[PDB]
Amino acid sequence: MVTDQFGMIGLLTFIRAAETDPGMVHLALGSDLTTLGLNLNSPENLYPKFASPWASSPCRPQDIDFHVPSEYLTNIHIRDKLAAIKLGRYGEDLLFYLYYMNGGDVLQLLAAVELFNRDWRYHKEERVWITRAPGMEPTMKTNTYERGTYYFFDCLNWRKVAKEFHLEYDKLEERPHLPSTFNYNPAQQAF
Amino acid sequence: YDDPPGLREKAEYLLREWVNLYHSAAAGRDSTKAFSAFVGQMHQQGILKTDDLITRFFRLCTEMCVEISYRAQAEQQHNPAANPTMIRAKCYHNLDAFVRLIALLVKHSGEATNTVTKINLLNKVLGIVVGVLLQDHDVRQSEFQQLPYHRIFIMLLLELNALETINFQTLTAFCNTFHILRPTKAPGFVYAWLELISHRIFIARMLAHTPQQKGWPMYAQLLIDLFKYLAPFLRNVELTKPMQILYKGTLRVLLVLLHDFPEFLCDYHYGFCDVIPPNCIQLRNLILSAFPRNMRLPDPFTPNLKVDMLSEINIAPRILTNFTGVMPPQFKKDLDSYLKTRSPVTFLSDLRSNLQVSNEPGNRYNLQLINALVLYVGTQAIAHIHNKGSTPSMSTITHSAHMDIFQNLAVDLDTEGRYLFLNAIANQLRYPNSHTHYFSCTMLYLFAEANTEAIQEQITRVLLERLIVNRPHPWGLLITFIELIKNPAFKFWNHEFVEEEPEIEKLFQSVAQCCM
Amino acid sequence: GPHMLELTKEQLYQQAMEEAAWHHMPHPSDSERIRQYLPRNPCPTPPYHHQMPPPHSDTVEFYQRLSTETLFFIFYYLEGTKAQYLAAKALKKQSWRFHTKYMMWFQRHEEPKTITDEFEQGTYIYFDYEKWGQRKKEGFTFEYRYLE
Repeated sequence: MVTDQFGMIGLLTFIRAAETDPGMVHLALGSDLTTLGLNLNSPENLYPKFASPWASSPCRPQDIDFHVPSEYLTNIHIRDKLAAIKLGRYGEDLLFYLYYMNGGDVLQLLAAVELFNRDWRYHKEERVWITRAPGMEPTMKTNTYERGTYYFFDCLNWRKVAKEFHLEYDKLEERPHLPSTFNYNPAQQAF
Repeated sequence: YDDPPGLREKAEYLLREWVNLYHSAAAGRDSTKAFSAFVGQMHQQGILKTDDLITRFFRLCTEMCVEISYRAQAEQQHNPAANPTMIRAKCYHNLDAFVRLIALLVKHSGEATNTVTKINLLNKVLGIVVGVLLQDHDVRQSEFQQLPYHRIFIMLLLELNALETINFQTLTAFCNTFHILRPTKAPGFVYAWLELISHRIFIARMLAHTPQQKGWPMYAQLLIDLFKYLAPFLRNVELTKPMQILYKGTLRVLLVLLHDFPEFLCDYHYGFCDVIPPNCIQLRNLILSAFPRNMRLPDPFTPNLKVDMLSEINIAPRILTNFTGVMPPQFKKDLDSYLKTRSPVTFLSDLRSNLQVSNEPGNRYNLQLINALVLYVGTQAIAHIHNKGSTPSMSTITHSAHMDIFQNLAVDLDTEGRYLFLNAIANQLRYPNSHTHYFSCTMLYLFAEANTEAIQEQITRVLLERLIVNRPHPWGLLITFIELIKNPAFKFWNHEFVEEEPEIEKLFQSVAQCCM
Repeated sequence: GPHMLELTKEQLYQQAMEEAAWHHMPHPSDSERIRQYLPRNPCPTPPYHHQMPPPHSDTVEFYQRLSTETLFFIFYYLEGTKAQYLAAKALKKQSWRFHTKYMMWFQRHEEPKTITDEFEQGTYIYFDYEKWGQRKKEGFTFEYRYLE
């Protein structure tokens, strides 16, 4: 038999070491590469939207620099007169755009806050923004839930949908937690 | 350094101004209105007088943007109230203008004269930046800051990118610089470096948009520089958090190459395999899973799959890494003499010693020579079988000088030798091709003809190691394992081994679910 | 003894330099042009929230679905990007026309009173980037000189 590191014994010794290993890389077992935020099932190339080796999401259109026709470079001439960004002024379509586009930015959260303010709630399981439909008060508001007519935002068809459902405050999210520390690089904590 | 007096103050003024001219509305977007006026200013101030002066100016300009970055990062820590986004913006403001100046100078010299002066000037500026980089890196050390160089290099690359033949001369310039800044040379620049070689525009131009695939061997060099860098860390089991971030980063890059450019990984697999340590199962499995796009691989799990009938079993894969070179000229001559004559018979006896380039107690074996020997013997065997008028079979591969080497190595080597040797065979068990078939039979024969339990345990180990890890798993490797577990030689081995050590049975149980 | 000592002094040095580099990793924004209004501020977001944008949001068909206000927000506070280009395209398709001089999007409220080769004159609705709102302008003269 093989007492050594190059035998079968040597193999389960490495596997059972991953139990006690707090490190994110176990060169013996590997890792689920589907969970690295790349669409390995994509029928389209990944490289055109390849963010960086540390990013868990592809390039958004706001990330891609584009040589826009000269005329569109407004900011240099209108900087002073141009209004400042105040999410309270903007409509719900804008807040929903800002929300659905800034996955992992203070902007998703700042938008989620302005949405939360306007009474919209986030279903943690159904993964949708819900709010009270005009004039329809829930049938039985109780200790753990409420049931009635609700307006919810459909991000695939980009519209508010009246869908009648039962919602448990447990499955509903509280006031968005705004990260206080400004010096955060998600590239540093990437596994 | 040897700078004429007042030159630094003169340069730092000229740049400080260009930084102000660059952001101005009058410049012209591309900054051409501001630049013509700025070239003249550079002539009257005499910074363009001699080649040495143009050189010193470019170095001084680079040195200023680096100070502006250290000064920015200082008022970041020495005042936590100051906004990091605002601090980063101060660096870019200065760096972007310096980039536009370089890009406009290189572009102007290319217009006024030719593509050779343009290119020579491009290389001159990169050479100067690399120079500033390595000095800073070596002096500042643990305080070294990658942001100025990283912003300079990518912005310049993007500024220059947008004929095709003319663009190859520019990619080459960037490739040379990236190779000069490989992490064994600039380790403190490694994250910015990986962000550069893997940039979506760099990958695109290098692998997809360069014609006749001339960019492929250069890109492969950069990947080998990365693997060469990681190898001692990977080899030594434990990896630091910073190292895990770089490792997963490498995984993302490779996963993109495997998806978008499978033929690329396919063609340079031997090259990459020679530099990746044998313990990096998943990393190596990514390269060994790469296969040509439009090729249907039969499902390895299809019941009653006769592999001996797939028309691909007679086609050799492409190998763009000339493996034969690693061999000392006398060794290759002695090997060729044995393969065609079965003489000297002392060649087998001396073979283990020859594969033991142990000048160090830590190296023990010459792993590159182990791989080339295996692939060479198999390729020569595939040739000798076909020339004799046959297809490599479980019956044609045996009782030849080729199998004498493999059966010798299998017995004569120690458990480390054997592990390294079988890994060399296993690295050829990939997509359906003549090498996959040849080395599948070889491995299956070696197990079935083994007179020692150790030889059997080690083959099971290399195959099982490679299938117990997460996906991807090479076609050939799955086929080999499925074939082995059917052999009565294995059933007998498994019965006696699983009775002595039972936790081993859970390993085999993993393979059913885990596999492709 | 200590297994890290199996690394060479140079590899120990390389590890040190990489480890330091980690303390100041490159930021997503080091590799892209300056964002004057919506710079990158990566932060930890709960996994139940959408960590990525909706499928095929990168198309002009998606931007056409957005409100005009969302599109003018993209046009002004997201300048020089693909997003801004998609917003301009969607607005053009939605029959808006950008004035090169006033740097504002105008739409015909009704068919113009006059069309010559130098100008177009009539009633228009425009978006005011200063007051952040849609505004009408009767008897406006859109000089073709400021229209692509």
